[PDB]
Amino acid sequence: AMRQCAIYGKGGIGKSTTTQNLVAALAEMGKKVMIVGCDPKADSTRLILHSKAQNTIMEMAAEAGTVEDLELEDVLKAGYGGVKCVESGGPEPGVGCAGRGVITAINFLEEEGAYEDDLDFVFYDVLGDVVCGGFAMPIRENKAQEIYIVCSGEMMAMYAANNISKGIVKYANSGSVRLGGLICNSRNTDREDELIIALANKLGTQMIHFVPRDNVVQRAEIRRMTVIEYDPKAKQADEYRALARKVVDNKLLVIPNPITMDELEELLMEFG
Amino acid sequence: AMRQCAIYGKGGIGKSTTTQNLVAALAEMGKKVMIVGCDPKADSTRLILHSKAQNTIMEMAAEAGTVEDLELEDVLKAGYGGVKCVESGGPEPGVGCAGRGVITAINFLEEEGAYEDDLDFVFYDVLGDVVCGGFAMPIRENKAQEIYIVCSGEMMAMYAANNISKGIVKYANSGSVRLGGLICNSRNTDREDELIIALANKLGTQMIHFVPRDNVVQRAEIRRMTVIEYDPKAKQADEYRALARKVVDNKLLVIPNPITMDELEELLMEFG
Ligand SMILES: Nc1ncnc2c1ncn2[C@@H]1O[C@H](COP(=O)(O)OP(=O)(O)O)[C@@H](O)[C@H]1O
Ligand SMILES: Nc1ncnc2c1ncn2[C@@H]1O[C@H](COP(=O)(O)OP(=O)(O)O)[C@@H](O)[C@H]1O
Ligand SMILES: [Mg+2]
Ligand SMILES: [Mg+2]
Repeated sequence: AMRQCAIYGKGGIGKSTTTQNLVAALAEMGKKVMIVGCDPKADSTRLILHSKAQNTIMEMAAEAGTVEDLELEDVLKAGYGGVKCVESGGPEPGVGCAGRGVITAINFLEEEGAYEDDLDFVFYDVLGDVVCGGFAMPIRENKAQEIYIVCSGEMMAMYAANNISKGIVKYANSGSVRLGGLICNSRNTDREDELIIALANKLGTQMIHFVPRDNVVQRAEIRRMTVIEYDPKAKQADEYRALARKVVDNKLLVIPNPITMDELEELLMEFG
Repeated sequence: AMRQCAIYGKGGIGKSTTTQNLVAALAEMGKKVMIVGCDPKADSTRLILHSKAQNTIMEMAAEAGTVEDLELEDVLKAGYGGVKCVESGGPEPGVGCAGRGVITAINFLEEEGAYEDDLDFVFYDVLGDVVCGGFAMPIRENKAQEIYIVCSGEMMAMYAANNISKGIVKYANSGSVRLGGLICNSRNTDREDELIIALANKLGTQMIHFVPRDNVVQRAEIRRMTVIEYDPKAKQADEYRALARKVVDNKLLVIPNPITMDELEELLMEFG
């Protein structure tokens, strides 16, 4: 068995930083993990690979002719801790559906046997500002059973969490996609942990971890590394280790209860 | 003649707040303006209408039967300063293309004669995290000749500005869509104005205004108003009046020069 997890959230909220650090901590623990980038920015694996980014399946298929001319060993790359990494890519802005590459990538990985038995986890890093096309496919097509949403006390980030939850509810009659929890990626604001706990309770889930805002993240990323690799003694490294432990141990996977805009505004008013 | 302007940028960056305050200042000046919401959040007109939000063309067409059973007077609503307001709407998350409502709305407004002669400005408030489907239509179909991008020193916000610029370049052979400028919506960080000026110069455009971070915005929005209406003496009100003056006077409309990720990272490193 392997656990298939997807990380969703609004742009810039910390999906790729949180996912790569979480995965590095899992690898440090002895888990075998694959990361599948499903965001057109295509930098979801750079901290594992010590790289600028990673060439995408869409790009490589075009240079090779067809996706069938690609071999899995050409596309998957291993980095820190043996973590395996792949990027979907997507069409250029203004041309075709921004999520089309996700569909091509996941189908390629399935057919080519990337989901081999001794993997323990797969993480999809998915754009969540819209829930449609290839960005909805992990939910619609039952690819990621456990959704974790990165958010913050920012109104827009909480709105995005509610919108992703509505997409999970829409496909609850088929497959087994469920909400696993919220991850608060702090803006360094007072009572922010309590605010995201309250939001999670209203949705029917939990805040799995509160990730502090810490400048060591930027110092690690300037050097193309996770904090786990860059400074294993950092306080922030222990934060990602705690998040990883709680993801491993999590057993609460729910069909969420989306809230109204009045409820969301009341949350923000109350917690000041 | 009327000037057709579209405001793009990443989610949560300040498109709707900046657009509604800019438009209120234009109305205070004596201009006749229409706002067309092109973001599924559908709260792009609430500060003009003193409202929770606005019912969308997609919603109203469904309750009425077809979009042809709607009359323009049923859909357009006037608020502060006589500003006319309409919301496109969009499908629920996980269902169909998130931008589909934009196409329906703009076509409805054109056919029903909303673009009547004594309008001076139309502003489209457009989601910019992806540039595809209905969100690309204002560019692809030559609906907004002047694009203004709201951004900040946030890496993701600058990436979004570069991605929108790539979409403008893609359709430069047809129509007349051009980049009009960047609007910096401050995160209260040092040298941020200089950073966005430098980005604008690299793209070939200009920073049209630096909007400060000011808590009066939240106090006005809790009361469902623009700062222009809520406190006409506020320093922030004069900021939006300066932005409005510069938009009116702007004559620089360019085909932008998108930059590479290395250039974008070098900008951030340099300005610290
Ligand atoms: N806990 C944190 N502390 C400090 N900086 C962070 C933290 N999480 C993310 N960042 C920074 O925020 C920016 C955006 O994070 P990223 O993971 O790229 O967002 P997304 O993938 O959701 O667009 C990056 O520059 C990253 O270094
Ligand atoms: N200059 C500013 N100062 C203070 N708060 C702001 C400013 N601009 C925007 N905001 C706040 O930022 C949040 C997001 O702005 P909004 O216009 O809704 O973003 P978008 O439409 O781009 O998603 C809102 O709560 C708004 O009140
Ligand atoms: Mg990312
Ligand atoms: Mg908005």
